[PDB]
Amino acid sequence: XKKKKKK
Amino acid sequence: XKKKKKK
Amino acid sequence: XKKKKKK
Amino acid sequence: XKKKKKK
Amino acid sequence: XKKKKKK
Amino acid sequence: XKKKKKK
Amino acid sequence: XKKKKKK
Amino acid sequence: XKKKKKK
Amino acid sequence: XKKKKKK
Amino acid sequence: XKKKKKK
Amino acid sequence: XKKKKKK
Amino acid sequence: XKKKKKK
Amino acid sequence: XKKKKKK
Amino acid sequence: XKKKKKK
Amino acid sequence: XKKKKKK
Amino acid sequence: XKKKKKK
Amino acid sequence: XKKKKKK
Amino acid sequence: XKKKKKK
Amino acid sequence: XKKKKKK
Amino acid sequence: XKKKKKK
Amino acid sequence: XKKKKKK
Amino acid sequence: XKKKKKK
Amino acid sequence: XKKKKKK
Amino acid sequence: XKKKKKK
Amino acid sequence: XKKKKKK
Amino acid sequence: XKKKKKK
Amino acid sequence: XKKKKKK
Amino acid sequence: XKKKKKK
Amino acid sequence: XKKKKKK
Amino acid sequence: XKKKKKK
Amino acid sequence: XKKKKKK
Amino acid sequence: XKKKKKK
Amino acid sequence: XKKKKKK
Amino acid sequence: XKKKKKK
Amino acid sequence: XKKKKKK
Amino acid sequence: XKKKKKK
Amino acid sequence: XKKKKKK
Amino acid sequence: XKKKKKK
Amino acid sequence: XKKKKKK
Amino acid sequence: XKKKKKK
Amino acid sequence: XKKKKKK
Amino acid sequence: XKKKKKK
Amino acid sequence: XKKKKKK
Amino acid sequence: XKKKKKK
Amino acid sequence: XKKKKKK
Amino acid sequence: XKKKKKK
Amino acid sequence: XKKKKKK
Amino acid sequence: XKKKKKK
Amino acid sequence: XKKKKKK
Amino acid sequence: XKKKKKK
Amino acid sequence: XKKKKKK
Amino acid sequence: XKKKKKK
Amino acid sequence: XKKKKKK
Amino acid sequence: XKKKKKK
Amino acid sequence: XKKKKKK
Amino acid sequence: XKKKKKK
Amino acid sequence: XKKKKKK
Amino acid sequence: XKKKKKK
Amino acid sequence: XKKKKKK
Amino acid sequence: XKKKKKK
Amino acid sequence: XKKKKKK
Amino acid sequence: XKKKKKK
Amino acid sequence: XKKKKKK
Amino acid sequence: XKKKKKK
Amino acid sequence: XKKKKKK
Amino acid sequence: XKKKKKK
Amino acid sequence: XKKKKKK
Amino acid sequence: XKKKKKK
Amino acid sequence: XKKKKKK
Amino acid sequence: XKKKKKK
Amino acid sequence: XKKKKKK
Amino acid sequence: XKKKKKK
Amino acid sequence: XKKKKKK
Amino acid sequence: XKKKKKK
Amino acid sequence: XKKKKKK
Amino acid sequence: XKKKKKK
Amino acid sequence: XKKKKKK
Amino acid sequence: XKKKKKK
Amino acid sequence: XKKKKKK
Amino acid sequence: XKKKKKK
Amino acid sequence: XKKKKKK
Amino acid sequence: XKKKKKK
Amino acid sequence: XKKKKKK
Amino acid sequence: XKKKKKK
Amino acid sequence: XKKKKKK
Amino acid sequence: XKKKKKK
Amino acid sequence: XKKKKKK
Amino acid sequence: XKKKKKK
Amino acid sequence: XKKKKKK
Amino acid sequence: XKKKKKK
Amino acid sequence: XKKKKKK
Amino acid sequence: XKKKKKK
Amino acid sequence: XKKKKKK
Amino acid sequence: XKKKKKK
Amino acid sequence: XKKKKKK
Amino acid sequence: XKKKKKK
Amino acid sequence: XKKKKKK
Amino acid sequence: XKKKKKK
Amino acid sequence: XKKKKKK
Amino acid sequence: XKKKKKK
Amino acid sequence: XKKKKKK
Amino acid sequence: XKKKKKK
Amino acid sequence: XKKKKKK
Amino acid sequence: XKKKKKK
Amino acid sequence: XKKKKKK
Amino acid sequence: XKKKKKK
Amino acid sequence: XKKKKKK
Amino acid sequence: XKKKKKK
Amino acid sequence: XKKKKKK
Amino acid sequence: XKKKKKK
Amino acid sequence: XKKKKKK
Amino acid sequence: XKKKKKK
Amino acid sequence: XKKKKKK
Amino acid sequence: XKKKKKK
Amino acid sequence: XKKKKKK
Amino acid sequence: XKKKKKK
Amino acid sequence: XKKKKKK
Amino acid sequence: XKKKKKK
Amino acid sequence: XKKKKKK
Amino acid sequence: XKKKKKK
Amino acid sequence: XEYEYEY
Amino acid sequence: XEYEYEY
Amino acid sequence: XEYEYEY
Amino acid sequence: XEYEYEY
Amino acid sequence: XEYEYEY
Amino acid sequence: XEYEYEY
Amino acid sequence: XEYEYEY
Amino acid sequence: XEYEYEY
Amino acid sequence: XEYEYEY
Amino acid sequence: XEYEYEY
Amino acid sequence: XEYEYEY
Amino acid sequence: XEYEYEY
Amino acid sequence: XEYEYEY
Amino acid sequence: XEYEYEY
Amino acid sequence: XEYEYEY
Amino acid sequence: XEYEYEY
Amino acid sequence: XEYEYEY
Amino acid sequence: XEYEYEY
Amino acid sequence: XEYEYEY
Amino acid sequence: XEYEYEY
Amino acid sequence: XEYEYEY
Amino acid sequence: XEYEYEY
Amino acid sequence: XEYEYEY
Amino acid sequence: XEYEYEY
Amino acid sequence: XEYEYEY
Amino acid sequence: XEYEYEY
Amino acid sequence: XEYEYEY
Amino acid sequence: XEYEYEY
Amino acid sequence: XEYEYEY
Amino acid sequence: XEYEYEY
Amino acid sequence: XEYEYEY
Amino acid sequence: XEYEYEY
Amino acid sequence: XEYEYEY
Amino acid sequence: XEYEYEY
Amino acid sequence: XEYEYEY
Amino acid sequence: XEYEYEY
Amino acid sequence: XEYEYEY
Amino acid sequence: XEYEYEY
Amino acid sequence: XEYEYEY
Amino acid sequence: XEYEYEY
Amino acid sequence: XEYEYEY
Amino acid sequence: XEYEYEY
Amino acid sequence: XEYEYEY
Amino acid sequence: XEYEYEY
Amino acid sequence: XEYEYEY
Amino acid sequence: XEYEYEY
Amino acid sequence: XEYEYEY
Amino acid sequence: XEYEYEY
Amino acid sequence: XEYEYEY
Amino acid sequence: XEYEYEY
Amino acid sequence: XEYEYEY
Amino acid sequence: XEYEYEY
Amino acid sequence: XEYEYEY
Amino acid sequence: XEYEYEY
Amino acid sequence: XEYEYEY
Amino acid sequence: XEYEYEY
Amino acid sequence: XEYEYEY
Amino acid sequence: XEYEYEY
Amino acid sequence: XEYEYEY
Amino acid sequence: XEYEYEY
Amino acid sequence: XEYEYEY
Amino acid sequence: XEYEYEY
Amino acid sequence: XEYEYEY
Amino acid sequence: XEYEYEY
Amino acid sequence: XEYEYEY
Amino acid sequence: XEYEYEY
Amino acid sequence: XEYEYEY
Amino acid sequence: XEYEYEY
Amino acid sequence: XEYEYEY
Amino acid sequence: XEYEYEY
Amino acid sequence: XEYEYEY
Amino acid sequence: XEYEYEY
Amino acid sequence: XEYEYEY
Amino acid sequence: XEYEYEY
Amino acid sequence: XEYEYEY
Amino acid sequence: XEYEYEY
Amino acid sequence: XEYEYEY
Amino acid sequence: XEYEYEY
Amino acid sequence: XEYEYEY
Amino acid sequence: XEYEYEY
Amino acid sequence: XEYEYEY
Amino acid sequence: XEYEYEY
Amino acid sequence: XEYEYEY
Amino acid sequence: XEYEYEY
Amino acid sequence: XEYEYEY
Amino acid sequence: XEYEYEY
Amino acid sequence: XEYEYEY
Amino acid sequence: XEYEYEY
Amino acid sequence: XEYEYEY
Amino acid sequence: XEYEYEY
Amino acid sequence: XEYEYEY
Amino acid sequence: XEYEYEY
Amino acid sequence: XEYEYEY
Amino acid sequence: XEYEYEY
Amino acid sequence: XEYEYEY
Amino acid sequence: XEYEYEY
Amino acid sequence: XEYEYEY
Amino acid sequence: XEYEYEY
Amino acid sequence: XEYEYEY
Amino acid sequence: XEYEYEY
Amino acid sequence: XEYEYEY
Amino acid sequence: XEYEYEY
Amino acid sequence: XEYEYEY
Amino acid sequence: XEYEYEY
Amino acid sequence: XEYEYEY
Amino acid sequence: XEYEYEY
Amino acid sequence: XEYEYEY
Amino acid sequence: XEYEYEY
Amino acid sequence: XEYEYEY
Amino acid sequence: XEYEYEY
Amino acid sequence: XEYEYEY
Amino acid sequence: XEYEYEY
Amino acid sequence: XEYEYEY
Amino acid sequence: XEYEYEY
Amino acid sequence: XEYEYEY
Amino acid sequence: XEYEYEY
Amino acid sequence: XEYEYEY
Amino acid sequence: XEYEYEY
Amino acid sequence: XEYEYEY
Amino acid sequence: XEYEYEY
């Protein structure tokens, strides 16, 4: 598996 | 697997 | 696998 | 796999 | 696979 | 696969 | 596959 | 495949 | 495939 | 395929 | 394919 | 294919 | 194909 | 194809 | 194709 | 094709 | 094609 | 094609 | 084509 | 084509 | 084509 | 074509 | 074509 | 064409 | 064409 | 064409 | 054409 | 054409 | 044409 | 044409 | 044509 | 033509 | 033509 | 023509 | 023509 | 023509 | 013519 | 013519 | 013519 | 013529 | 013529 | 003529 | 003439 | 003439 | 003439 | 003449 | 004449 | 004449 | 004459 | 004459 | 004459 | 004459 | 004459 | 004359 | 004358 | 004358 | 496995 | 496994 | 396993 | 295992 | 005449 | 005449 | 005449 | 005549 | 005539 | 005539 | 005529 | 005629 | 005619 | 015619 | 015619 | 015609 | 015709 | 016709 | 026709 | 026709 | 026709 | 026709 | 027809 | 027809 | 027809 | 027809 | 037809 | 038809 | 038809 | 038809 | 038809 | 039809 | 039809 | 039809 | 039809 | 139809 | 239809 | 239809 | 239709 | 349709 | 349609 | 349609 | 459609 | 459509 | 469509 | 569509 | 569509 | 679409 | 679409 | 689409 | 799409 | 798509 | 897509 | 995608 | 994707 | 992806 | 990905 | 990925 | 990844 | 990764 | 990674 | 990694 | 790593 | 690492 | 004569 | 004468 | 005569 | 005569 | 005559 | 005659 | 005659 | 005649 | 005649 | 005749 | 005739 | 005739 | 005739 | 006739 | 006839 | 006829 | 016829 | 016829 | 016829 | 017829 | 017929 | 017929 | 017929 | 027929 | 028929 | 028929 | 028929 | 029929 | 039929 | 039918 | 039918 | 039908 | 039908 | 039908 | 139908 | 239908 | 239908 | 339908 | 439909 | 449909 | 549909 | 549809 | 659809 | 659809 | 759809 | 769809 | 879709 | 989709 | 999609 | 998608 | 996706 | 995705 | 993804 | 991903 | 990922 | 990842 | 990762 | 990681 | 890591 | 790490 | 007367 | 006367 | 007367 | 007367 | 007368 | 007368 | 007358 | 007359 | 007359 | 007349 | 007449 | 007449 | 007439 | 007439 | 007439 | 007429 | 006429 | 006429 | 006519 | 006519 | 006519 | 006509 | 016409 | 016409 | 016409 | 016409 | 026409 | 026409 | 036409 | 036309 | 046309 | 046309 | 056309 | 056309 | 066309 | 076309 | 086309 | 087309 | 097309 | 196409 | 196409 | 296409 | 395509 | 395609 | 494609 | 494709 | 493809 | 593909 | 592919 | 692929 | 692939 | 692959 | 692969 | 692989 | 692999 | 592998 | 491997 | 391996 | 291995 | 191994 571009 | 472009 | 463009 | 353009 | 342009 | 232009 | 232009 | 122009 | 112009 | 101009 | 101009 | 101008 | 002008 | 002007 | 002016 | 002016 | 003016 | 003015 | 003025 | 004025 | 004025 | 004034 | 005034 | 005034 | 006034 | 006044 | 007044 | 007044 | 008054 | 008054 | 009053 | 009053 | 009163 | 009163 | 009163 | 009263 | 009263 | 009363 | 009363 | 009463 | 009463 | 009463 | 009573 | 009573 | 009574 | 009674 | 009674 | 009674 | 009774 | 009785 | 009785 | 009785 | 009885 | 009886 | 008896 | 008896 | 790009 | 790019 | 790139 | 790149 | 001197 | 001297 | 001297 | 000297 | 000298 | 010298 | 010398 | 010398 | 010398 | 010398 | 010499 | 010499 | 010499 | 010599 | 010589 | 010689 | 010689 | 010689 | 010789 | 020789 | 020789 | 020889 | 020989 | 020989 | 020979 | 021989 | 022979 | 022979 | 023989 | 033989 | 034989 | 034989 | 035989 | 036989 | 036989 | 037989 | 037989 | 038989 | 039979 | 039979 | 039968 | 039968 | 039967 | 039957 | 039947 | 039947 | 039936 | 049936 | 049926 | 049926 | 059915 | 069915 | 069915 | 079914 | 089913 | 099913 | 199922 | 299932 | 299942 | 399951 | 009374 | 009374 | 009374 | 009374 | 009274 | 009274 | 009275 | 009165 | 009165 | 009165 | 009065 | 009065 | 008055 | 008056 | 007056 | 007046 | 006046 | 006046 | 006046 | 005037 | 005037 | 004037 | 004037 | 004038 | 003028 | 003028 | 002028 | 002028 | 002018 | 001019 | 000019 | 000019 | 000029 | 010029 | 020129 | 020129 | 030129 | 030129 | 040139 | 040139 | 040239 | 050249 | 050249 | 050349 | 050359 | 050459 | 050459 | 050559 | 050669 | 040669 | 040769 | 030769 | 030869 | 030969 | 030969 | 031959 | 032969 | 032969 | 043969 | 043969 | 010589 | 010489 | 010589 | 010589 | 010689 | 010689 | 010789 | 010789 | 010789 | 010889 | 010889 | 020989 | 021989 | 021989 | 022989 | 022999 | 033999 | 033999 | 034999 | 034999 | 035998 | 035998 | 036998 | 036998 | 037998 | 038998 | 038997 | 039997 | 039997 | 029996 | 029986 | 029976 | 029975 | 029965 | 029964 | 019964 | 019954 | 019953 | 019943 | 019942 | 019932 | 009922 | 009911 | 009911 | 109900 | 209901 | 309901 | 309801 | 409801 | 509801 | 709801 | 809801 | 909801 | 929700 | 939620 | 939430 | 949340 | 949260 | 949080 | 937080 992911990319989690939180904010 | 995902991309999670939260915000 | 997805893209989740939340907001 | 999808794109989920929520909002 | 889909596009789900919710809202 | 579809496009689901909900709203 | 379809387009589903709901609303 | 169709187009479903519901509403 | 059709077009279904419901409403 | 048809067009179905329901309503 | 037809056109079905129901109503 | 026809046209079916029902109603 | 015909035209069917029912009603 | 005909025209069928029923009613 | 004919015309059928029924009624 | 004819015309059939029934009724 | 004829004309058939039945009735 | 003829005319048939039945009745 | 003739005319047939039956009745 | 003739005329046939039957009746 | 003739005239046939039967009856 | 003649006239045939039968009856 | 003649006239035939039968009867 | 003649006249034939039969009867 | 003649006249034939039979009867 | 003549006259033939038979009978 | 003559007259023939037979009978 | 003559007159022939037979009978 | 003459007169022939036969009989 | 003459007169022939036969009989 | 003459008169011939035969008989 | 003459008169011939035969008989 | 003359008179011929034969017989 | 003359008179000929034969017989 | 003359008179000829033969016989 | 003359008179000829033969016989 | 003359009179000729032959015989 | 003359009178000729032959015989 | 004259009178000729022959015989 | 004259009178000629021959014989 | 004259009278000629021959014989 | 004269009278000529020959013989 | 004269009278000539020959013989 | 005269009278000539020859012989 | 005269009278001439020859012979 | 005169009278001439020759012979 | 005169009378001439010759011979 | 005169009378002339010759011979 | 006169009378002339010659011879 | 006179009378002339010649000879 | 006179009378002339010549010879 | 006179009478003339010549010779 | 007179009478003339010549010779 | 007179009478004249010549010779 | 007178009478004249010449010679 | 007178009488005249000449010679 | 992931990338977690928090902030 | 991960990368955790906090801040 | 990890990398933890804090700050 | 890790790397901890604090600061 | 005569003379007749009557009375 | 005569003379008749009557009275 | 005559003379008749009556009276 | 005559003479008749009546009266 | 005559002489009749009546009266 | 005659002489009749009446009156 | 005659002489009649009446009156 | 006669002489009649009436009157 | 006669002489009648009336008047 | 006669002589009648009336008047 | 006669002589009638009237008047 | 006659002589009538009237007037 | 006659002679009538009227007037 | 006659002679009538009127006037 | 006659002679009538009127006038 | 006659002679009528009027005038 | 006659002679009428009027005038 | 006659002769009428009027005038 | 006659002769009428008018004028 | 006649002769009418008018004029 | 006649002769009419007018003029 | 006649002859009319007018003029 | 006649002859009319006018003029 | 006639003859009319006008002029 | 007639003859009309005008002129 | 007639003849009309005008001129 | 007639003949009209004009001119 | 007629003949019209104009000219 | 007629004949018209103009000229 | 007629004939028109113009010229 | 007629004939028109112009020229 | 007619015939028109122009020229 | 007619015939038109021009020229 | 007609015939037009031009030329 | 007609026939047009030009030339 | 017609026929046009040009040339 | 017609026929056009050009040439 | 027609027929056009050119050439 | 027509037929065009060119050449 | 037509037929075009060129050549 | 047509037929084009070129050549 | 047509048919084009070239050559 | 056509048919093109080239060659 | 066509058919192209080249060669 | 066509058919192309080349060769 | 076509068919291309080359060769 | 086509079919290409080469050779 | 096609079919290519080469050879 | 195609089919390529080479050989 | 294709099928390639080489050989 | 293909099928390659070589050989 | 393919199938390669070599040999 | 492929299948390679060599041999 | 592949399958390689060699032999 | 592969399968290699050699032999 | 592979499977190598040699033999 | 592999499996090597030799033999 | 491997498995080597030799034999 | 390996497994080596020799034999 | 290994396992070596020899035999 | 003589003066004869026969009384 | 003589003066004869026969008394 | 003589002067004869027969009284 | 003579002067005869027969009284 | 003679002067005869028969009284 | 003679001078005859028969009285 | 003679001078006859029969009185 | 003679001079006859029968009175 | 004779001079006859029968009175 | 004779001179006859019957009076 | 004779000179007859019957009076 | 004769000169007859019957008066 | 004769000269007859019946008066 | 005769000269008859019946008066 | 005769010369008859019936007057 | 005769010369008859009935007057 | 005869010369009859009935007057 | 006869010469009849009925006057 | 006869020469009849009824006048 | 006869020559009849009814005048 | 006869020559009838009814005048 | 007859020659009738009714005048 | 007859020659009738009704004049 | 007859020659009728009604004039 | 007849030759009728009604004039 | 007849030759009728109604003039 | 008849030859009718109504003039 | 008839030859009718109504002129 | 008839030959009708209405002129 | 008839030959009608209405002129 | 008829031959109608309305001229 | 009829041959109608309306000229 | 009819042959109609309206000229 | 009819042969109509409206000229 | 009809043969109509409107010229 | 009809044969219509509108020329 | 009809054969219409509008020329 | 109709055969229409609009020329 | 119709055969329309608009030329 | 129709056969339309717009030329 | 129609056969349309717009030429 | 239609057969349209726009040429 | 239609067969459209735009040429 | 349509068969469109735009040429 | 359509069969479109744009040539 | 359509069969499009753009050539 | 469409069958597109862009050639 | 479409069958696109860009050639 | 499409079948794209870019050739 | 598409079947793309770029050739 | 697509089936891409870049050839 | 795609099936890419770059050949 | 893709099936990439770079050949 | 991809299936990459670089060949 | 990918299946990489670099061959 | 990847399956790498570098061959 | 990767499965690396370097062969 | 990786599975490395360097062969 | 890695599984390293260096072979 | 690694599994190292150096073979 | 007397016996008278006047010598 | 007396016996008278006047000598 | 007397016996008278005047010598 | 008397016996008269005048010698 | 008397007995008269005038010698 | 008298007995007269004038000698 | 008298007895007259004039000798 | 008288007894007259003139000799 | 008288008894006259003129000899 | 008289008894006249002129000899 | 008289008794006349002229001899 | 008279009794005349001219001999 | 008279009794005339001219001999 | 008279009694005339001319002999 | 007279009694004439010319012999 | 007269009684004429010319013999 | 007269009584004429010309013999 | 007269009574004429010409014999 | 006359009574003529020409014999 | 006359009574003519020419015999 | 006359009464003519030519025998 | 006349009464003519030519026998 | 005349009454003609030619026998 | 005439009454003609030619026998 | 005439009354002609040719017998 | 005439009344002709040719017998 | 004529009344013709040819018998 | 004529009334013709040819018998 | 004519009235023809050919019998 | 004519009225023809051919019998 | 004609009225033809061929019997 | 004609009225034809062929019987 | 004609009115044809063929009977 | 014609009116044809073939009976 | 024609009106054909074939009966 | 024609009006055909084949009966 | 034609109006065909085949009955 | 034609109007065909085959009955 | 045609109007075909096959009945 | 045609209008076909097969009944 | 055609209008086909097969009934 | 065609309009086909198969009924 | 066609309009096919199979009913 | 076609419009097919199979009913 | 076709429009197929199988009903 | 086709539009298929199987109903 | 096709539009298939199987209903 | 196809548009398949199986309903 | 296909668009499949199985409903 | 296909678009499959199994509903 | 396919788009599968199993609903 | 496929897009599978199992709903 | 596939996109699997099991919902 | 697959994208599996089991929801 | 797979992307597994078990939700 | 797999991406496993068990949620 | 796998990426395991057990959440 | 695996990346295990047990959360 | 594994990366184990037990959280 | 493993990377174990037990948190």
